[PDB]
Amino acid sequence: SYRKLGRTSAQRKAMLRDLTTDLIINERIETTETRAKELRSVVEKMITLGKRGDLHARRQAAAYIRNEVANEENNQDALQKLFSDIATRYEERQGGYTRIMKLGPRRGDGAPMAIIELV
Amino acid sequence: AVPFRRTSKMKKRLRRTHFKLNVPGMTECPSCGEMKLSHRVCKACGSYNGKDIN
Amino acid sequence: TKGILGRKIGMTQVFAENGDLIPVTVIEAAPNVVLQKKTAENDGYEAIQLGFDDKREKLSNKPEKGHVAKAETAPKRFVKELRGVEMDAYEVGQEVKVEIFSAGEIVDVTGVSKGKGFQGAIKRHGQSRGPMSHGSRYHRRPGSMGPVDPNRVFKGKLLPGRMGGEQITVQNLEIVKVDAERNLLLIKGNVPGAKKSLITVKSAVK
Amino acid sequence: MQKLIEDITKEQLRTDLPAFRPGDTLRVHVKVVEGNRERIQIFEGVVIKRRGGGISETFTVRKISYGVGVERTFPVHTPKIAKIEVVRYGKVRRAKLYYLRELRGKAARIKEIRR
Amino acid sequence: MIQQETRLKVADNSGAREVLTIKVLGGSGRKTANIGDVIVCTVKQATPGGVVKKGEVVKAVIVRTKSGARRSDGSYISFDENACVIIRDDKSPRGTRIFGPVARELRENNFMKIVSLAPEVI
RNA sequence: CCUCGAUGUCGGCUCAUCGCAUCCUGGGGCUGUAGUCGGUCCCAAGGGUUGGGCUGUUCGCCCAUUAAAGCGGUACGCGAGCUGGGUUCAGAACGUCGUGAGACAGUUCGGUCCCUAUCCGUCGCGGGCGCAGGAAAUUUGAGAGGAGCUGUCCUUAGUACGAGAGGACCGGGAUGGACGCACCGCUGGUGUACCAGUUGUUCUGCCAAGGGCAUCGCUGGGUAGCUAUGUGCGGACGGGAUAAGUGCUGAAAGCAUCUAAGCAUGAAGCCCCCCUCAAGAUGAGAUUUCCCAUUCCGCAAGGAAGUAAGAUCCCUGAAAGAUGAUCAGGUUGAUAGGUCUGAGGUGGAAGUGUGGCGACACAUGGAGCUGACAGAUACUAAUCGAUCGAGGACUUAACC
RNA sequence: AAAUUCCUUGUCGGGUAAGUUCCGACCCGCACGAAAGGCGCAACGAUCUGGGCACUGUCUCAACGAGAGACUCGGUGAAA
Repeated sequence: SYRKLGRTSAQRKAMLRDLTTDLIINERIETTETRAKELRSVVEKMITLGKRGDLHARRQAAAYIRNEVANEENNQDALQKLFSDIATRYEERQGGYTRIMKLGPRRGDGAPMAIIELV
Repeated sequence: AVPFRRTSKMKKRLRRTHFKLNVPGMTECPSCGEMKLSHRVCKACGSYNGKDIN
Repeated sequence: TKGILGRKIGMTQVFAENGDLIPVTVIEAAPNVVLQKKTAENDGYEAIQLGFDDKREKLSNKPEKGHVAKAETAPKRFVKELRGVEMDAYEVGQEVKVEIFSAGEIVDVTGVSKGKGFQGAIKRHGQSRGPMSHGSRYHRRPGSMGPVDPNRVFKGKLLPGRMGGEQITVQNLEIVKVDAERNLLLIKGNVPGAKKSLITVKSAVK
Repeated sequence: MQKLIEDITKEQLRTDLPAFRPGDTLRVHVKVVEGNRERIQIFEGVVIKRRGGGISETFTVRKISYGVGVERTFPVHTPKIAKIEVVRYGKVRRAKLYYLRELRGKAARIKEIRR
Repeated sequence: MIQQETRLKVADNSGAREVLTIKVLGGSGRKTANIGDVIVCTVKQATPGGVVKKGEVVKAVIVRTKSGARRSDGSYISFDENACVIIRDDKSPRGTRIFGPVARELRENNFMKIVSLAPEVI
């Protein structure tokens, strides 16, 4: 199955889209353990969608990724950064683009923190 | 829905006998000096299976 | 009373020499190895342990390794004995195959059921619930406990709890197809258990 | 287990059927035994659904006979159908033409495509 | 599946137009009569000319149903609308002829005079 | 006589449990029993004992079934389980009584059913310890529970019997009804990270292509899973001891007599045979395999302290699950996610081209897309570690 | 036989497979009756009562899915 993360379907789609585009931006992300575990599969789907490079995959990735600015003074969006730099880094691999590293639990929640990194 | 009689201190302590919390599963860090949970990044060292995490 | 034990692969649908259809469970049964023969001179009964599947050396500890290594092919995953057989044809270290069954005989099929978790009164015991409407706030609920006068509820009032996970035998199942080289039995009907679970197969007590 | 189920079913799944999609008309010669006789009777209808896979694949047809629609469902890969002919292909957009139960009498116009 | 309190089409020229089931014949209490079995039904609506008028209690046989039947072959019959044929205290119908198609499952019971009177059997 | 410092009434729903003074089924006596039919009585409580109309109704009357539509007890069972229709508050009215305020086991329309479960109880799941070592498996079964009901047709045969009508006992064969257990291959249902169409507005600078919100916006299908109305199977053939009954031999009491002595037969009933749970069955069972007898002290009653066999802490998960637990795995590895190959499901993507004024249609092309489905792949995550864990009394038979 | 009728489910008829409620008719009116008004009456009513067409999980008979509690963890922490 897939985890529901205690929120409705539209909230889950919006939160996963914001998280996958912020991972494309920042190249490392601190989230809770299960947000990390559900983010891993979707970010790898986006990366293998961008590795094809054709315009149909471009329009699918533009349907999924938020329109957030990815670099200063270059006008590079998250979609263009994903396609160009991520595919350019990642022709050689196949599968397994993400790392999950556990951290100590949250002070106010006791929620187990986690780090998503992209190698 | 109402307690008929008060629970005595003996029954109170016998119910509370399972209310402990266990020690966290802990491991000495390979980068040494501090003590860590298993499968977690050490907070002082910032290391996990060798090397830095920055 | 012949018997083997394998695992449940799934379901197929087999035409039987006519336009008519047979619902079929497909049971993979690899050659079962006899491990040990319980005899009444030192055990008080007559039985035989059949073993099935092969575990790795990391999975198998030393007591299973020795107990197999009395007469050794390999350490086995499912070890289960069966009673009420002749003993002279069965020997220790002998392999029994699906070829000892034919496509006509009548089978008791025993397996551990699927799990349904903590699931309550109406789903568990097949009992009815009260009205959804006319103002009744009583539905999906167990019942009344019983009469007032005994000043308790009687033993065995059926309540919510955990369903499934129990061993159940279906009776008089009929073999449709036996496949030698692919190690299959194909049984008319439906057998208890989830996929890839252990099911043992016996000649039915008619 | 999909390859093993394919290997078991591969010997007895039939091979001589024509490739018909749901939503085109067709005729089925089914053999029926009335008097311990071997006769075949004919069923001309439009294929409403085709579902399932392997031997488990079934298909149904619908024929309006004498003011009453009759919908007949066969398993596809069966020996009791002698032969299946397609007479007119159709142009449909759905995969399952469930609206032909409600529609009746040449509002149910399956447009031919000649392919 | 035909219950108590179902209205059915009447498939013959017996003068009945619609029937209402009372009790399905079978065991002690029976939930359903799928096809072929006899039911006890009352004529709720009637043809103005005919041998039976509105509101008497007859025994009918179910001919065709919306939820169809399963053959032993694995094939399936499913008609469009529920319909029945009135018989009288014996195995034969009192209607002169039958309209509409009739299922094959009447033939395995001794319903020869209905399944011969049918204009097409499926 | 207990209860008025509160013991909630009738009926219905949900759940049943018992008695037998038996409604059916089983086994029989007697008959004013020509044969299924019947009536009474005996044994028998194992199971079963239907839907509707009217009434607040139990109770009745009626229609249509059934093999049968039992009578009762459990606070006229069950309201810290539900409903509130009538009763038994305040409003109003009719008949009647009263001079009146008002009153009717006379009627009629409307009328707040509170509670977070402490202890027993019951249904499920765990931790601890025990069983003169420490474990891994496999079981014997004392003892519990569950199941236990029946019809229709054909043949035996229109045969026995009965001028006729009618119509068998016993015995075989097929099949159904209601319950029960299991499982999604089929029929379907659902299937809120699957696919497609489409309305309104708004956003991605515009076209084309998409996103947000409108119950998942609505509509048409639907993978895994759960599911019944769907499919498979069940209660069978049997064994022992009996109940009522039928007896054999046989005196008491030269006869007779089922009787005291002996000997048989005989029920859906009892105990097994069927299925499940079950060594805490402290009466702690048995079999097979592994580690086995090491360090210090008071020198020895015995302590403590590293270990072997083995599990565990922690991590990847589901065929399991409220959490614990059980099960699949932990780098000589396929446990999960990815990637690739597929099955299924939607159904003909975007972009270009051609036809047309255009909405649109064709070709590229069974295309594109695809959540839980099954194979391959060491690409990422199951890393490094730590913890718990044996050394064994008196008597007999018999050996170092 | 009524907001009034205990005998009472008065009797006959319509409706229904079946109708103690409903409607129509008779009148033995326990105990209607003429401004405590009698008998009618179009429109009107979140009134009361009986029936029918559509429609449906109200039901036969339950099944799945979503959210908030419930359940596990971290914080604070009552009551009868």
